[PDB]
Amino acid sequence: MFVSDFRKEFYEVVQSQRVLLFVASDVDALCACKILQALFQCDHVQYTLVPVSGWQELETAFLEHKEQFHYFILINCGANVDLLDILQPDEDTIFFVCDTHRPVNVVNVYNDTQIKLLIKQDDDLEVPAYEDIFRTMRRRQRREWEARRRDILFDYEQYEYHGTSSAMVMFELAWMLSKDLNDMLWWAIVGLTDQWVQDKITQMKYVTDVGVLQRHVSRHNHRNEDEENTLSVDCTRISFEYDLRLVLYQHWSLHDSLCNTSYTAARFKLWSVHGQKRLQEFLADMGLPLKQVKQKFQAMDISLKENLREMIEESANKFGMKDMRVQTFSIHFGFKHKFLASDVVFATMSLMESPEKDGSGTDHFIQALDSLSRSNLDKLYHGLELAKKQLRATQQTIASCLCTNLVISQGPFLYCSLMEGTPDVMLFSRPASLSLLSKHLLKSFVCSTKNRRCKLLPLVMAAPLSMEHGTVTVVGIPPETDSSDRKNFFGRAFEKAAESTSSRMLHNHFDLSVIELKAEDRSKFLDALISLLS
Amino acid sequence: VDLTEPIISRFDILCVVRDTVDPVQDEMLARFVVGSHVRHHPSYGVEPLPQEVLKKYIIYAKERVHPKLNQMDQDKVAKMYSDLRKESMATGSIPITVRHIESMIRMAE
Amino acid sequence: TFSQDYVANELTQSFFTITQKIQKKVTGSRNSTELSEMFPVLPGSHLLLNNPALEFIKYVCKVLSLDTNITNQVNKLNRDLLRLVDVGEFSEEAQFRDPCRSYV
Repeated sequence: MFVSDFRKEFYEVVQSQRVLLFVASDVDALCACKILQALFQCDHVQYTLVPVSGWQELETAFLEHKEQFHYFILINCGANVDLLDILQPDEDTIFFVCDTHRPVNVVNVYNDTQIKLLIKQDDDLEVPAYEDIFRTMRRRQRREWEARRRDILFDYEQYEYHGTSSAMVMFELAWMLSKDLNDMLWWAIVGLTDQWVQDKITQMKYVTDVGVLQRHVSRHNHRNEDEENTLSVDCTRISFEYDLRLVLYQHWSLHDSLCNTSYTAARFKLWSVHGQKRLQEFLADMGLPLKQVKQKFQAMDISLKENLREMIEESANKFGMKDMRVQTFSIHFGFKHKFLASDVVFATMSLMESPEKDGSGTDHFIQALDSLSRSNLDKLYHGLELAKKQLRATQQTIASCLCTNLVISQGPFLYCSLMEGTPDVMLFSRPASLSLLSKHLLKSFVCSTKNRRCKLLPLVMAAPLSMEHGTVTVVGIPPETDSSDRKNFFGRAFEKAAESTSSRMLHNHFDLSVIELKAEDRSKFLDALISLLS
Repeated sequence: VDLTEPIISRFDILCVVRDTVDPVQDEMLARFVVGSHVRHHPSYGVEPLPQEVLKKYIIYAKERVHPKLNQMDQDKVAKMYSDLRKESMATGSIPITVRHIESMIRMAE
Repeated sequence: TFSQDYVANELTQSFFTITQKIQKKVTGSRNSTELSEMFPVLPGSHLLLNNPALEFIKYVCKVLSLDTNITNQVNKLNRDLLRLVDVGEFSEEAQFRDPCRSYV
């Protein structure tokens, strides 16, 4: 059931109790965890925090901790499955679920005692009515009703997508409690920007949520500040920006930013040998010297920078890149620390999905979670360096795929596969980084190919995962049209193929459109996918 | 040859050209040579490029293109090198050292 | 002497067809927990047999490579059907070894 008021029916309940946070491995989950940690630390709520990277380790952690905790909070996990069946809880536990995944499972919706959904009722939700889903001529009509149930429930469960950011939900809770600090607002901004960077939401919804956050930014910017009374440089200042879509461009050279941003790399076709001359034509049209463009942005001459954003937009419009600007936010504090929300997103994401083998994925979660606090600015800057490396590896992998023509149109969907031992495959073995790679590669492919047919197809990408057990990670991506609503069917198409072929499919990641598959079964799995999508 | 192993091993490609008698090849070679002397007066099957086009092609291929090796089926080349070393030790015809492996990578590129 | 080549051509057709058939069947057997479980066990067994079409090709090609000195068509059949299986030549799984540890 949906929690109507977060303050009354969730926070004031768990405020008196020991609580267990299960937190998923993504930047929005991390930001929601930071906000909720801050509230609990204000109120001396003795919580325990456990990272979980998948369903099986969530089940393991719950089996470990179910004896000692009666109140659980799941951040960016649980809403899209039957948690009662998955975890098999005791009759009197409570699971609060703050999760962006949609559609919410009908058992989660209509469970009225144990599952409590911290989900805004005004999200994109169309739940079927209870009587349509739950309980001679009489039994004939019973069977007819069951057939109608199967039809309706397939129509409900078909398309998976994402709702409002969990960080924004927790910030609204903090605002209702009136314990909303400026760093909490920054964490909310970073969660929404994580959704936008990973393309989990439409541009319309992102602009609407930015419009929501602008008012909170104005309120915080007038708590103790106006045009004639101003604070120390120590204090944090969040500012609304109509900034550039380039990635990390204030922390490395504008050349590296243009080369390693997905949009401009795809448009200029910089994987190709000819694309560098297109980029040089763009820079010459702007009138920026190449030495300045290749110099680091902080060391670039200041006479080039104070109208650079509108210069970029003006040149991009006549080059056909009609939307180089983006509505975003920045944070300043001290004399020299300045970050865009995209910069913090990429740094934290890289700290999570780092290619380092030392430690473990939970240690990398811990590094990412530490980097979001300003007591660990060294960790944030290290994450920025790792993000530069990750972006470069992404472009090299895209270039390899397109140059070798690994992307082949398998009728209903394009298909690509990474190969074991090839460069950076270990970096992209992790499902989140693989999803980002597949999205960037699909944009690059759509800009590359001249066929009108290929510009509309979705894409399925495979990569090696295991040799001790011999498996691969497979992801499904929707088409990259500007008309797209950012919903995909691959979460259900994969399991329909898997059950049609009786394939050894394992379903550990929280997104249904990412799976693990035995390397032998991929042939018949793909055959079933072509047969299914038709 | 009268050269020694350190200099012999530094040459990736090592060619022997012989001038043995073979009448049909001699006739074809003679016709080609006399035809060349006719063609260049002051006035295989596949056809070549013009040399201007070849020069432009060469400089483009050298400066604007950079091959990158993803895989090369390591077992094949490793076994080849191992028994090439065996036969070189057997006959003494040519030292093989380790440079021939890297010559394989260079020639592929 | 010369009929070796004729039977080699007949095998170039039939061996291909048979390997396709057993490949499609055995990889479609849904009861296979692992295809290594498919193989029988005898007191001489030691090899980690894994993918029955490959073992089939290896054993057939061993007997063909030794029942005639004309190994050229047998090596061509190896390079054909191993590539049909998409297993690489010169890998260790492509090499024959005696499945029986004989002891007298």
